[PDB]
Amino acid sequence: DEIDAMALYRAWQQLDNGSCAQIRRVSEPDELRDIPAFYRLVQPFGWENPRHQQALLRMVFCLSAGKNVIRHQDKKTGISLGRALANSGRINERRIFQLIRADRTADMVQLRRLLTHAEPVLDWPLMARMLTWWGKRERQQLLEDFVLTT
Amino acid sequence: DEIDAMALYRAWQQLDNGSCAQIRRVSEPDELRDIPAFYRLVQPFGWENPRHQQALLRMVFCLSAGKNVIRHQDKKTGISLGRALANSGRINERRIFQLIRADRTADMVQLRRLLTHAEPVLDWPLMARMLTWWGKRERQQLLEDFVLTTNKN
Amino acid sequence: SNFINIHVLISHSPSCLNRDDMNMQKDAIFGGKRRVRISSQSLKRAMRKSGYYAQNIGESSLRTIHLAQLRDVLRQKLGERFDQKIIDKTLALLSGKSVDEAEKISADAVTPWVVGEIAWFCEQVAKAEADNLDDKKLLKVLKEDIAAIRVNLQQGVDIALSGRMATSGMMTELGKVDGAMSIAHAITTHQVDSDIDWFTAVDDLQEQGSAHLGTQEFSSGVFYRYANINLAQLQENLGGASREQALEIATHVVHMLATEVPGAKQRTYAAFNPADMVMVNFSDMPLSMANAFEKAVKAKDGFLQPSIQAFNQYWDRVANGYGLNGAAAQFSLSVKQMPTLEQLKSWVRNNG
Amino acid sequence: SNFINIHVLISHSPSCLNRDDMNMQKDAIFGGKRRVRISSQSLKRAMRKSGYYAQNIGESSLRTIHLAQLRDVLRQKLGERFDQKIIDKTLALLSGSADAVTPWVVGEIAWFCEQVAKAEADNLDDKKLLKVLKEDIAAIRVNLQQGVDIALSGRMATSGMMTELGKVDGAMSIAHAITTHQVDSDIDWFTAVDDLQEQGSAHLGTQEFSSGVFYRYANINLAQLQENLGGASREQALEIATHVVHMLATEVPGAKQRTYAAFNPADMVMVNFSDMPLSMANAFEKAVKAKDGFLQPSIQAFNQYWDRVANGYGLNGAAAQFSLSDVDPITAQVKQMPTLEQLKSWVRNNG
Amino acid sequence: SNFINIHVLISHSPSCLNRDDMNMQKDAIFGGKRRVRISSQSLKRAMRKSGYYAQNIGESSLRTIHLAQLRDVLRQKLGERFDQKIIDKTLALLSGKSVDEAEKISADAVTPWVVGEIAWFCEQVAKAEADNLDDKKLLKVLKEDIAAIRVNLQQGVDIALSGRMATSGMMTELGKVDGAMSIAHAITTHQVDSDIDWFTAVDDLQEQGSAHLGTQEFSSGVFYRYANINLAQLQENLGGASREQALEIATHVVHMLATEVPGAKQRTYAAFNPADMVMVNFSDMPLSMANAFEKAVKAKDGFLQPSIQAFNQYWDRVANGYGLNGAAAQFSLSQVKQMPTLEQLKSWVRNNGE
RNA sequence: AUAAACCGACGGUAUUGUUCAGAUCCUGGCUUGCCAACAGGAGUUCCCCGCGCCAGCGGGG
DNA sequence: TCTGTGCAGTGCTCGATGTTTTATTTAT
DNA sequence: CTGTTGGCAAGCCAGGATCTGAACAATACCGTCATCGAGCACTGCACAGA
Repeated sequence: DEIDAMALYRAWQQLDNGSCAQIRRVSEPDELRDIPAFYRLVQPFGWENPRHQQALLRMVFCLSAGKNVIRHQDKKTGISLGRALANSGRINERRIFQLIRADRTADMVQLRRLLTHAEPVLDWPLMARMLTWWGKRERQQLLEDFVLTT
Repeated sequence: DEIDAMALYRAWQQLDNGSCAQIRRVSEPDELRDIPAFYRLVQPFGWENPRHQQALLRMVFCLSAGKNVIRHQDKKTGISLGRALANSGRINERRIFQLIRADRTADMVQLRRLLTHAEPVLDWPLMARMLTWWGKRERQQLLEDFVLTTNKN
Repeated sequence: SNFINIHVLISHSPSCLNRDDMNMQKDAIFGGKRRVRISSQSLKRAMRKSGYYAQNIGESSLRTIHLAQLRDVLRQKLGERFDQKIIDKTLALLSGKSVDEAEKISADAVTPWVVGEIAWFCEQVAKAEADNLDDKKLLKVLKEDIAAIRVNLQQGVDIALSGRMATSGMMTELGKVDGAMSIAHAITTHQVDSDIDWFTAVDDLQEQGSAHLGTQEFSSGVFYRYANINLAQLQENLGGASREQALEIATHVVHMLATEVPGAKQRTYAAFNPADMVMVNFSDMPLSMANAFEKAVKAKDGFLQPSIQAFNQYWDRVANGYGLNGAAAQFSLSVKQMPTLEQLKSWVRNNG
Repeated sequence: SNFINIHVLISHSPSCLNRDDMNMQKDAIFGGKRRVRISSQSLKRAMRKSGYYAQNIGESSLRTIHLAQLRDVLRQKLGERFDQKIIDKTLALLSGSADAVTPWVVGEIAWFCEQVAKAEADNLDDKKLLKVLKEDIAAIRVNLQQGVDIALSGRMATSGMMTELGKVDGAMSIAHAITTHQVDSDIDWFTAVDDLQEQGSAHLGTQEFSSGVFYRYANINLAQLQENLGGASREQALEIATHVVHMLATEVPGAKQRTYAAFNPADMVMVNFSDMPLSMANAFEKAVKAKDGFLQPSIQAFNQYWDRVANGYGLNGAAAQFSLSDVDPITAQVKQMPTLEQLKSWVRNNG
Repeated sequence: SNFINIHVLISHSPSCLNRDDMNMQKDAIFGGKRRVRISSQSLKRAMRKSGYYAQNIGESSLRTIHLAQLRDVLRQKLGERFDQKIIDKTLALLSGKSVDEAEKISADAVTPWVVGEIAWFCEQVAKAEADNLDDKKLLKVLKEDIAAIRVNLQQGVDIALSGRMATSGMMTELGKVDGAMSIAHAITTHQVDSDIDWFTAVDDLQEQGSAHLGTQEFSSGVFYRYANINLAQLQENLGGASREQALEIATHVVHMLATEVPGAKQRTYAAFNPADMVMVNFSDMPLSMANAFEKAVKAKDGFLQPSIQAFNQYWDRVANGYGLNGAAAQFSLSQVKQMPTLEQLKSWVRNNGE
């Protein structure tokens, strides 16, 4: 019923260099629909069910920043994305505002740019849960977590 | 304002051996506009309306790959073209790309050869709709169904 | 007809004409779709600060909250007409604040000021204390002929058009102005998903990479501008001006609404586009055409042609349904038809 | 039928038409989702203070009330509590062949009768009475020259009405207007540039605003209208009702309109007669989803709702509809009007 | 007239003249269709870094955020004219940052500097030192004559053209420049679906397959370039220059807008194409002809010919639509004075459009 | 005619100025589309008309 | 045949003043 | 008047690194308790006598 976030994280990690490069050169989440390697990656995670499609597009597009940009770290809730971006000490607060205010597709593009810069260490299944809904509530909590960390 | 795909499928299957043979002989869809038997077939399907005729050219040209090539079936969504080509197991992924990357008229020629090669069991009205809106969305879903079905096996 | 409705369709090339606290394009939801927006206050300030306004209307008002700085301006400007003492008391009575020599004296809020209007007031103040007339009774006297005060707004027309409020001083009683012009926020006739410019700043002392990497929102858009002018209110706000005077001012607004574009980001995006359609209509009740684009316009050889077409179709629907027959004229580059904007403006000048 | 139901769907461009004590747009929860709201009192005042109202209601022919013509019926109405001596003395000092009489007129005069009856008993008259009742007399004299306004909208917030019969309700009832769809409001972040300040602005602020397809509902009590007009005719009442239909379609509250200018007329107007007045708000209880705008799906949802419940709700009766749109129409039981004026005439002619 | 509008249609062969962080071509939606884009900042740097600029205008500005590196450059260039202590103090007063011997001193942001301008400030700081004039009082008195400062922007004309921002130092009072040149992002007059080049890198020590595979987005396009020059602002930014010098500078911008092309990917795509059409007109009001291509130009024996058609057609509609009678001249390879050569157009501009 | 009735939350307001994404790169090697074939059969053509041997020949539509 | 100073008569705006308020502050 | 069929559709291997992501200034005011008596206004009041 729910996407196995760690399984997908592992699948992306041990992906062959070819399939990985084909996914990484995508410039926005919807372009993943043109990549055969993308479909094979997310098929065992419920892609053919339309319920999961928008979530899987966000998850994989965030991962597509690189195999080594998002480092999963186990809980001791676990490190949220907002706290993780602040933990890097590289991201200006203004860029977080611009992220949480952005509309569709543009938000994912800006997020991935932030992930590239920040190289966050976080709780990946927790971030995936956030990417699944990605409502106005999740976006405000992102900004507030970032601010509460700094 | 939609073409009765199943009726056209039946009209082709019942068509006399001489007329349909004149149609198959064609090498590219635009050449169908010079064959008398063609208008004879697509007349009760609104060839008069300019919007329908470009789709009708594509639909007949695919139907003209053979008469027994496209075995229509009934839904138990219904089998798409992408699923059907992958179900045959005769088509490799690079040939699918050569379809969705092909330019005007070249695409229909490639599709024709693919139908002949695969001889697919599919939902014809479903395919007819794809040929009507033969756009970027149709190419993309075509590749999707093919890759997923192939990967499943 | 007391109202002059003004309708503009103007298309801009990629730009960022109006942005918010995070430097992102202003927008609005209309018909369930995001439209790029230019605020009415941005439009009004672009017009009042323009060369055309200066040449054809006069001096824009002085809007400030810093009375100590204002004090010094009036002393330099009204010095050869009044003594410094009178100038100080005048500002003090009007603002309700103690005007001394303090470095910082602040009003209640930002307030538009007209020098010519202040000049008129200090005359009264001088004559008041000369006739040994105190301030409480001075106010009582001045409240009896507000029209004589409003004649000074011919030196500050943007106040007559856009209004003024005050919560302290005699301006509370004497300077209450209900603007004659109503104006909407410019919105795009269509849905916009804004573009993002990824830029760098190359450092001449840094050989590896750039010193700054950033993003900037921008987009194109066909905008609908709407405004109307209450002629009777404009006459009252100018101390009892004639209809010809009001009509000529309205005509300049028409011109500015068709040609004036906010300056923001124009040095690096240069969207200096004039309107492609202007429509003026006299009416008894204000009529906006915005619902021509409630269903967002789909592109069809551009957004401009289908926007103008959507405007025309909805205009007919309203006119036919509500039986409207006020005078109307239309200028376009793509109802009386006007080949040029100038002919359109003569039309308005001549009461339609 | 006794009730005229008026249904309006009107689309507004980005605006802030009605706000509260935090300057936030007024709203309401309907069907569990937030709708932007324009209050009853705001909408009604926009009508009552409009120019159209002042000309067609404020300057009506039935406007004036003559105490002279009302002497007979007043003489028998108050004749059991008062005798003709006081009743006629009162009737003349207030002013200085009528069949019926407006209820508040009887009640307010009856109060004046109580005062002069107590004035004779306490043995004071001349100016002393006209000094004590100076403001009271001035009050009723003003009200006697605003009879249609009082019958339609009810008494003013300051009227000088004295009795319980003087608590005059409006014959028209205006509901709160709410959007047919859910709304998340926008925010305008604004500056105020100081002409004497170098760095930055002198003020910063925010203003909440939004668009919205609103549903306006109003009903008119005909018998109440007639009865409060001294016994006017159905035709005269239907003439007043025609003006309400016009105002509910065209009048918009002035708030924020100088800077947002949402001067939009209604795209759909429908009138229907019934014995039991009903709002059709539940057409939008399930919030309308946008499909090429909110307006078309709203009219569509209004039409589909009428087709479903009108019969069972007893909304048989005369029904007409005006629309700027070519959306698939309601049941043929509703007569389509191509212009607003044709709709209004249909109302004058009793349907 | 105060404004000189410059319009350029320029056709490029397949290339990638301006790209983003994903190596994708910069684009923009206009008329509801994708236009390939070359940003205004790319054009501006291409011009100020060009050989033509260096030969005809002078040295471009020094733009940096690194004050410690700048400190060393200034200590060397002005070392023979001023003591090291006043060179440092000057930079510190301008930047609002402390200048010591530290290896890393950052400004608030990338800042345009003119060495001659800093040299001028050194003379003022030195004089204030000799008169025991307060730093706060030096700022006050220098603030009373901005024009004297702006004379030094003749050694940095690209600043007078494109402006300068300041958030710290005396520059917030003394160094604010409103740019005289407005310039748009270049966009194609037509819709574009960009091509993708799938490339390999053959490894000479690897027999099986290539060592790297990749992709590069590219496309051709007919671009519209727009820019205008506020002649009054240019004269003021140069400390009170004449119209002649302002026109001389404006003419150089005309030349560059017609010939200068961003160097990006040109080593492997070589889209070295000059302009096919240059239009220049004087006006009282800035005017862009972009809406000539709001409706995307469709191909008809090329995009270039229908683009010039759409340009001329819309130009005529606006000219009499708004009654625009300002001087105008036109040069192309394929009332408005026609010019056979770019050089004749340029002399026309120098002569105030006469 | 219901804590009801009558019943505005109102008025003023640029988010601004600065900025290359850039340097390097074969998609490449192999491959019949091929075997059989008279364009012949079949006088409907619905009229007006003129001359016949009654078989059939003509001119107008 | 209209109008003038005294009212009586009061409709007010004027100002000082009765009382009384504070509670919090992540997660790492 | 009459137009066909079989048999068949490939595999290997390969997708990079460097380095960089801003600062300043500014966020308003009024009214929607009440008390008392005084000093000072509209405002009609007849008239007496002009």
